[PDB]
Amino acid sequence: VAENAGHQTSAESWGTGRAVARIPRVGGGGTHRSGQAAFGNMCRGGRMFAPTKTWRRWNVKVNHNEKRYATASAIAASAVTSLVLARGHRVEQVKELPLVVSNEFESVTKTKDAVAVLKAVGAHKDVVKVIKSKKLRAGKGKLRGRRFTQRRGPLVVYAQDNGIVKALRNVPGVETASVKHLGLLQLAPGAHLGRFIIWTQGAFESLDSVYGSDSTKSIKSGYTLPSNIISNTDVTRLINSAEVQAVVRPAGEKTQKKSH
Amino acid sequence: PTRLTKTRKHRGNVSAGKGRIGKHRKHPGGRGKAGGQHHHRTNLDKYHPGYFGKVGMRYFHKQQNHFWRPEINLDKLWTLVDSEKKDEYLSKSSASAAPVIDTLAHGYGKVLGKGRLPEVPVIVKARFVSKLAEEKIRAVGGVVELVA
Amino acid sequence: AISKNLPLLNNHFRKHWQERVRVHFDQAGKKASRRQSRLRKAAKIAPRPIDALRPVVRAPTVKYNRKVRAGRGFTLAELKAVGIAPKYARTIGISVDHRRQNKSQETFDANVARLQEYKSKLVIFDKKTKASEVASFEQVDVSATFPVEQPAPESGLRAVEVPEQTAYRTLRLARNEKKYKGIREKRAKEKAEAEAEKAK
Amino acid sequence: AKISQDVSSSRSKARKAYFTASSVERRVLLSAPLSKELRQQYNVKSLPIRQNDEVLVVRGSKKGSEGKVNSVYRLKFAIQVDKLQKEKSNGASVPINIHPSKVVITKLHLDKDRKALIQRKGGKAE
RNA sequence: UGACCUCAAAUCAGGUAGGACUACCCGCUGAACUUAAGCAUAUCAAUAAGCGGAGGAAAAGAAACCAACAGGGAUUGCCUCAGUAGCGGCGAGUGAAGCGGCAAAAGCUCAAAUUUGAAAUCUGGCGUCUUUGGCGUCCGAGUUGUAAUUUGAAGAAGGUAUCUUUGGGCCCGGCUCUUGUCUAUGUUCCUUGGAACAGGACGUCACAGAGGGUGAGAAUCCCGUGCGAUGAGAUGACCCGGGUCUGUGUAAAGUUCCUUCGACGAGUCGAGUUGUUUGGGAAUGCAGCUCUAAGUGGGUGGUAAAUUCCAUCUAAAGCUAAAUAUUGGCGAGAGACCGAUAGCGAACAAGUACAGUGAUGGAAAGAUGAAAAGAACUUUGAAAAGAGAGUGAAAAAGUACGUGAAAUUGUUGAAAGGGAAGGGCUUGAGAUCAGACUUGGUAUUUUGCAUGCUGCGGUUUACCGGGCCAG
RNA sequence: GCCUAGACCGAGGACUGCGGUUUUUACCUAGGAUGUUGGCAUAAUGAUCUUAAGUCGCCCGUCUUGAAACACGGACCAAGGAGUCUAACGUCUAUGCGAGUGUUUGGGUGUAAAACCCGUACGCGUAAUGAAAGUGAACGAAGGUGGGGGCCCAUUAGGGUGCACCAUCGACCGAUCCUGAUGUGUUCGGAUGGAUUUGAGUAAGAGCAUAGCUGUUGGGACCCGAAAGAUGGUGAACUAUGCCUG
RNA sequence: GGCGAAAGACUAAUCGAACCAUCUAGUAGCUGGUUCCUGCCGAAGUUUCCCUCAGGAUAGCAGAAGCUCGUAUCAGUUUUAU
RNA sequence: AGCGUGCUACUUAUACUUCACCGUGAUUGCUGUUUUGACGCUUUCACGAGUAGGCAGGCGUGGAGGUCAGUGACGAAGCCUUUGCUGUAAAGCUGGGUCGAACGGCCUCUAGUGCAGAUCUUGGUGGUAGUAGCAAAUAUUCAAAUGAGAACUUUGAAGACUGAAGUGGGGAAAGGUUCCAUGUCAACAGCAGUUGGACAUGGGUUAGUCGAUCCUAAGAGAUGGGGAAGCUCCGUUUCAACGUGC
Repeated sequence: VAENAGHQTSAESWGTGRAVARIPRVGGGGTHRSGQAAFGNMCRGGRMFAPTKTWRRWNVKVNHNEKRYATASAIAASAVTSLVLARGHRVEQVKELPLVVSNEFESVTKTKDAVAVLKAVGAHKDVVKVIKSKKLRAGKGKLRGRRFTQRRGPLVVYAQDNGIVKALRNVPGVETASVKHLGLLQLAPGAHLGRFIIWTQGAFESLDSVYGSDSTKSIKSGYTLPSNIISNTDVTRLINSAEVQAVVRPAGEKTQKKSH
Repeated sequence: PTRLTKTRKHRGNVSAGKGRIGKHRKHPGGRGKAGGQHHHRTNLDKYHPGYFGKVGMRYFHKQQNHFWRPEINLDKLWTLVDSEKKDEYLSKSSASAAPVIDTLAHGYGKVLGKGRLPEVPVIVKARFVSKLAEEKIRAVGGVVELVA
Repeated sequence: AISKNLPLLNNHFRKHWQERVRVHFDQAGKKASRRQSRLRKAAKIAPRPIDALRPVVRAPTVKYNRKVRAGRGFTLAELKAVGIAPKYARTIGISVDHRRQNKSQETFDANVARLQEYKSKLVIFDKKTKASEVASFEQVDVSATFPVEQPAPESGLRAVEVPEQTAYRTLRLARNEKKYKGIREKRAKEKAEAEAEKAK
Repeated sequence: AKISQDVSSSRSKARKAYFTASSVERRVLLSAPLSKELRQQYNVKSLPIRQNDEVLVVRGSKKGSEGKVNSVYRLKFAIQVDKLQKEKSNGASVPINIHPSKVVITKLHLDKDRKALIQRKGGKAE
C-alpha cells in the first residue's frame, strides 16, 4: 500500500468528556467529514493494520544440490506410467515410457507438421485434452490478466533447435525445453510428479552427459547423481524371501479371537 | 505460513494467549537492555557473567591482517599433498626425495602438532611451527623450512 | 526487557531506518541492461578488444602476500623495456600506471613477458588496411586471452636437508634479537664510550 | 502469444484505448468483411466501412437484411442501414445500430482514394 | 591644449540574473518527542522543519593516498571487512577504515621561464561571404602581461644517430531514435436462446491459440498478435564504412644517449585556545580568535614529548565520462496487489461541493437494457398520479432502475397471552417430513416399441421369502 | 438346598475355547437372542417445528478473593475492525551435502524479473588460551575403574566384547605461581620437574545451508487512548491598550 | 509574545501561555477491546533482588518435544533399630 | 408435624455396581493369504471436571500451481424458506422460490483470512411518539374576486396599532440580483398557500458638476547605504555626484 495511505489527515482526539470514543477525529466544520474518526485500522478511511511493505521476503533460496536432486527425481518420475497417469496425462495409447522420437522432429518448422508428428507418436490426445480443458478462471484473478485456465500438455525436450520450438510455440499446452536447461517448474508442475515428456534421440543421448552415470562424469561441476538410502525399492518381495522367512516365527491370526 | 501460526488458533479466545491478569502491555521492564544493573541484574548475573566493566588495554586502529595466521595440525598436513600422488608419495618417499608441502600457498600460517604422522619423510614449508610439531616432523625423518 | 538464556543482540534500528531501505528488486533488470551496455560497447569498437591489458601485481599485506592479481597499469619502466611510449601505449590497449614502481625483479619480469606476449599478437591497422582484413578478425577478451595466473606452489620431491638448529629455535632467537636490539645497542654503545673515555 | 515489449496484454489498457479512440482511430475499428464475391473481385478480405457501401446483415434479429449504409455513427461504434428501422408506439421509426463486424459488404463505394487503399492492401480495384 | 589613474552618467550598443518543480543531489542552519524503565552527558540525530544552489544525474576524482607487504596505486558503487577496532553516566547505546572479490574504467590543465630579431593574442564596430562561422579593415583590451612553450608521470636549453607517425570540409550509407504503410485461416451445418460468441458435427490456419471488441465462454467475425518487408524524418567536433575536394606536413610529434639546469601555489602550513562534530581515544574534521614558517623543505605514518632514523607522498590553483541515486516530470511494460466503507482524499463536473478572517480543513457520490425500444393511445383526476394498454427475453428491469439481505414496517394466515418475555429437558396436540412388499423373486393374461418371438415397466388372487410394530 | 413373582438389556456375527452329558467325531444351559404368532405397509413407527403442561433456568462481556448486582460497556442491524512484516538471534523438527558448507555481489545463458550454468574470494566450521607479548593439544591400543543397549560363546545362569551416555581418577594445550640444565650480546634463554590455582580447551572432528512452528530484541510492533515537548507559520473583523480623523 | 485603572484578565464562542500544519501512528509499569470447532494435559498469587510496593528479573508450579533404558531402584506410608 | 432417645421400612446425586455407545492412553495380533489401504486393520484393559495457559486434529474465507477433457444462459453466483439429510461441532450437501454470468471439488501454496461487545468506525432503522411542543412583540372581522381548493392571495368596508428617539423616509459597513414584469407551486416559507426575498424566463443601474480618482494624518514603505548563512532586518534623506529640472 502507499506509505501515507490513511495518514493524510490532521486529526486529533477530542479527549474524554464529550461522550464519544477517544479515537482521533477530523477537525474543522462545514463538510460531513468533520468530526469523523481517522487514522485507525477500525476507522473508515484509516490505514490498515501493519501496512504491507516492499521489503517483505519474496524470493527463497534453495540449495543448488537440493534443486538438482529434485530435478533428477522428477526426470526419473517422468518414466513411471502410474505417476504420469496420476499426474493426469492421456498416455494410455503410448506403448512404453519414456517416449523417444527420432531427431527429424528437431527440424520441423510449421505448426501443422509438428502437430502431425504429435498425432503420429500418440501424444495428441493430451493436446486435445488441453484444448478441451479451457475454462474461465473463477475469482478476481480474471481481472488481473489470468482470465483463462487450462491443463498442461506434453513437454518436448530436444538437443538442437532447428525450429521445433517455434513450430510448437502455438500448440496449446505443449512446452519445449532444451536438455541442457531443465528446471523443476516444467518437470513437476504443481509439485506433482510425472510430467509427460517427449524426448528426441539427441536429448535422450545427452541426458547421460548432463547428469552423468557410473561411467560418465556430469558436466555439472562436482555433481553426482544421488544415492538412495534403500537398495531394493520393493519391500514386499524382500519380506517374502527365503532369507527372511527362514528365520521368522509362525504367524498368528489376522484377527484375535474374542475369548471373553 | 500464517495459517500454521497460533494466531489462527487463538481466534475466539479473549486474550490471544497473553493472560487476563498480565494484560500484554507495551514495554513492562523497559526497552532493550534497560535496568541491567537494577531490576534485570538477576538475569545478567546468572546468564551473562562478565558483562559490566573493562578488561585489558585498548588497541587503536587494530588491523586484523597482521594477526592472520590460520592453523593446520599434523594429522591434516597430508591433505595438502596432491590427492592423486598421495599414495605414491606415501610409499616411495625417502630422505633423497620427499614430498614438499607448502602450507603457506594453501593459506596457513602456523603448523601445530596435534596428531600423528605417517612414518614418511616430508619437507614442510611454513611461516611458523610449534615446538612439538617440528619435533614430530623430524622424528619421521623430515624437516621444516621456514618461509616468508 | 532481558529474559532467559539468550544471546545479547545489537540490532541498530533506533533511527528512522524505514525511510532508507533499499531493496534490490532491479537485480535482474540491472544484469540484463548491464549486458546490453556491454554488447553495445563491444559492437561499437570491434574488432578492437573491449579491455585494456592489465599487469600482474602482488596483493599487499602479510595475509595476501601469496596471491597475485591484476594491476592497474604497466609502469613506465616496464613499457621502457618493451620500447613503448606511455602516450602511445594508451592508444593500443595497454594500460599505464605512472604511480607504480618496481623495487623487485620478479614482478618486473613477469609484466615484461606479459607485454611481450601481448605485443606479439598485436596487429595494428592503418589507412591501407581494407575492410576484408579487418573483417577477418574476431573481438577477443583480453583478460581471458592473457589471464592472471598464480605461480605454481612448490610440490614434487626434493632432497631432505636437516639443519642442526630447529626452526622453532630459529624463530625464538629472531624474536629475542628483535626484542632486545635497542637495549643491547644502547648498552654496547655506552660501554664503548665508557671504555674509550676513561682509557684515554 | 505476444512477443513485442511494446504490446500490452492489459485488459484495462485495451478497453481504455477502445472507448477513448478518436474518430480517426475509430474509422479503422469499424471494419467489415467483404462478401465472398467481392473478396475475389478485389482480392481484399476487409475494409473500413463507409457511408455509401451496401451491406448484408449476417448476425442477429435482422440477419438476411440488405441495404445501403446511411451513416457510420462512429460515436456509437455502429452503422445504420436504410430500412433497418424500429417503430416506436409513438409511430416514429428509429434506425437500428448494427456493428460492422456483423455485416458483409456486398458492393463498395469506389472513388480515387478507396481504389488506392485497395491497391495498397495487395488487392485489385481497377 | 593633451595623455594617465580613480570614480560616475546615459531609455547609450549588445548581453546576463531573478521565478517555478521536488523524487534523487551539493551545502548551511537545526530541534524536540523518544530510549536510558527517573534524569542532566548520551540517544533520537550530525535527523525533521527552515534557508541557499544545481543536473540528468549531482558530488568525488587522477594522491601532501593506503600501507609496513614479495607492497599496492584517481574517483564511485556492491559483497565483505563488521556489529568488528573503537567511542560511551564504559550505562542505554553506538561504530568506521585498510586489505580481498567484483561493476566501470580515462585521463589531464594552469601559476611559477625573456617572443624580446619585433603582442606573434583577444572583444566590438564597419564591410563582405558560402553564416553555430570565415576573410578584410578600424578603434579598443592588453606590457601591472594577451598568445606559442612546460606541469613534476616531468621538463627546458644546447649536442646527438637516424628512424617512425600525421590536417580539414561536403556526399552517400551504416549504427541510434521517431514515425508511415502492408500480411493466415468458417462466420459451413444442426439444437437452445431475444441475441450463438453455448452444445454437437465437419473442418482450416498456426513464427499468429497475447489482448480487446461484437446482443452470452470467439485463433478462424473485426482490430490486433506473429513474421517481417519497405518508405520518410531526424540526430551524432566529441561513432565507422566508404567516395570527393582541398592536403602549404622543407611542419609538428615521438623515439636514444650526454651535459648543464630543473622556477613547483602564505595570514597558507603549522601551533595554542574556544565551540561543534567524529569511531578517532593528551584532541577526526570544520570554524572563530591569537601566533605564524621553511626549502630536502613540508605533510602523513591512529598515545602526549625530546633525540635519531626510515617509508611514503608533494598541500595551500583547476577540469574530467562510466559504473551509483531517483515517492518529481515524460513514456512504456507488468503483478500470487485492491475491487467502490477497499484501492490515492479523489473509478463520478475531486482538491470539487462546503467550512474557516486566515494559515488551512475537506467529503458524499459507479452498475436499467443488447438497443430508449424511456411507456404512444384510452380512461379517472385540478395536478401529481392511478387503471388499462404498449415496448421489451424480462417492467419480479420504469431512470426513487442489475441482484435487493438485516434492522424496521404493513397486510393476510396461524398461535399464545392474570405484574415481562425468552431457554433446557419430557411428553401431548397440530403441521411438516421420512420410510421396504426391496431394483422382491415364482407360472400367469392383456396394453405398449423399432422390429424377425426376442430385452422388459402392466395386472390380480395363488406360493415362497422379506420389512416394520407388537403379543 | 428347593420352589416362586417382577423389571431392564440382547453388544457380537462361519469355525476355533474352557467345561459338562456322554447314550456320540454326538449333544449341551458351556467364549453376548432366538422361536413362534398377529397386525400394518393410503399406515403402526420415528424425527423436526409451533404450542400447552410439569420441572428447572438471574444478563451477557469484563476487571476481580468475590458480579444477577444498586460495578463498568451494550437501543437495534449491516459492512469494516485488532499478535503483522522485517534485521539479528536461541531451542526443536525436516531436507541436502558433510571436514566441509553456502550457485543467485558478479559473470555466462535464456522460451527474459523465471528457469539453467559458472567461479574467485568471503562467511561460518575445522584450536584453544592470555590484558598482551605470545604459546599452542597422544606415556599407553587416545588411558584406568564401576555401569552400559547390542553382538559373540554358553546351556538358567555365566563368560567375552562393550558404541552412545552417566559417575569417577588421570594424561595433554593455554594462563597464573614455583624450580631453574646445557648455554650467553651477562642478561637473555627456559630444558627439566612441580602446584588445595584457572580456561567458553584436547582426548578418532559435526558442521554449513535452506525451510517451518515457537520464543527474544529493535522497529508504529496486537488495536485505540493522554496531560505534554519542538519546528515553521496565521490571526487585533471579537477583545485589550495607545494614536489619527470624525 | 502582545495588552492589562491588575481579574491571571483579554488576545476571533479557544488562554495559568492562541490557532494552524508538521515532527507524530510521540511515550504510557495505566483503562478498554482482541474474531472458528473439538480433543488431551493443566496452574499461580510464593522465594530473592530492584527509587521495588498497580511493574519487572529470578526460582517454583504447567505444557510440548522427546531421549536412555525396561522393574532397575523408588514412595507426602508403616515396622524395627538408633 | 416440638424436645431427648431408639427401631423398622421407605425416598433419591452427574457418586458406586452391571451393560451399551463415543473419545484418549496403553495393549494383543496381522506379509509362503500382502489381497489394489501397515500413517492400516485388529484384540484387550483402564480412564474422561476445568479458568489462565500449552499442544494436537479439524471446519470456514480471499488469491496461486496442478488436476477433475468438473458444473453452468436447458440457468453460475447470490438471497429467502417447519424440503430435508450428514457431522459431537466448526460446517457441508440438498428440495422449493427468486435471479441472470460465472463458479466449484480434490492435492498443494499463500494471506490485509472467521466478531457480539472496544462511551469501536461508517451507513441505516426503531421505541420514545403522532408525544414534547409550534404560547413575547394589544387584533382582528364581513363581503367580493381569483382559484380544483381560501383563516392565510388580491380588492373594498370596518376595527386597530407603530405614534416623528416610529413598525416612517434615507444612507455608511456587509450582502450580490434579493430589484421589476410574466409564469408558476415538486422542494422551501417548522399550519396552509392560488401568495413569496422560493422556482423559471426575461428586463433593468446613463454623470465635466454626486463619489472614487488628488492631498496629507496616525502610520506604511522602496532607493542610496549598513546588518544578517539566509528567508530578510534597520533606516526614510538617512556618512549619496540623487532634476525622467523649469
